[PDB]
Amino acid sequence: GSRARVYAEVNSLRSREYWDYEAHVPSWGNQDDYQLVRKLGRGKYSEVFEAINITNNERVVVKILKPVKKKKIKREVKILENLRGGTNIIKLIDTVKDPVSKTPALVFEYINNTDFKQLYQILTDFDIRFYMYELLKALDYCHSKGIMHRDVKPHNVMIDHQQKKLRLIDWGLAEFYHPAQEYNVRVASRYFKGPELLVDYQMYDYSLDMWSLGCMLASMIFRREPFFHGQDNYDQLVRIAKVLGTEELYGYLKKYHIDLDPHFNDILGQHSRKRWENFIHSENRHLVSPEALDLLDKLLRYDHQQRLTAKEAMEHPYFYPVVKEQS
Ligand SMILES: O=C(O)c1cccc(Nc2nc(-c3ccccn3)cs2)c1
Repeated sequence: GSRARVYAEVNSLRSREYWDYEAHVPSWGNQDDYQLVRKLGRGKYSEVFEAINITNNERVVVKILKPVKKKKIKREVKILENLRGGTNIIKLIDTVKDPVSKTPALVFEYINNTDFKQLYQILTDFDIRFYMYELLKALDYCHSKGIMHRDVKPHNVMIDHQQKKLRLIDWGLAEFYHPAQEYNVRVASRYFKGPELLVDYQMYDYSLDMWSLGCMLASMIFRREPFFHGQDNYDQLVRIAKVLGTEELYGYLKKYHIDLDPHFNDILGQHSRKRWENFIHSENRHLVSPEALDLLDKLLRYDHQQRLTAKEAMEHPYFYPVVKEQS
């Protein structure tokens, strides 16, 4: 099998009510206190709006949930409650319903969103270190709380570049980690899916989020966004193997006794592992250092067990300038 190296038993060590989200009974407040101002986004099971709480003039985000998804609603709510006060996790202010339809909605703190496509082309070296450190705080926190985000990607990493604030949003795909549990591999954005997902390995853990974080780090320091740009899930793995190497992929599969879908045999080809320095050029050289490449190499590994944990990543020398500045 496989287990997480950290936080493996933390849900089993807590009360059942902590993780048994199907049994959770939210307290649903009144959505009539909120005035919707503008639509911010739409997903397949939700839409997000800027809103004002008319009772106190607070600006918030309201996420209106398509109500058919009862179990998934309880999951997201219970996870957000468990994460209350976590560093750099979006703050759930309240759980409300339209008092007539009973359609549920989540109310979050407002954050200014600096558009990531534009931001990621103008970050400094220190900015990347700073924001990656802030994102790692959120991931170490949720992992320590027994929760995998499973959808880490630029859209879900809200950065207010004016106030130097970061929030990890959209916990709708998040799940509780339980050792030996088999999880659905249909999670994360294509470009941020770990190799484990792409090879249909269900016994994954928090380390999935560390792959996604590694993909974000690579895109920031190299300026290629997304870094691994597959055309479909099959091609996604080919794009990874063209960097990490094919023999290296096969060694990972062997270690975990992973069966490979035979459609891959026609498309993977044969590829040597590439040096990370191959991605440096005049446009990104100022963002790349030996310590950035060492960190990245320890995140973007096939072997999920061998990837750095969020805490190990935070402790890496790449972040020393950040820690020193916040002291
Ligand atoms: O699902 C969630 O947890 C969640 C929580 C908060 C925000 C969002 N989603 C979005 N927020 C924006 C945004 C916010 C402020 C200014 C401009 N855009 C665009 S999409 C989703």
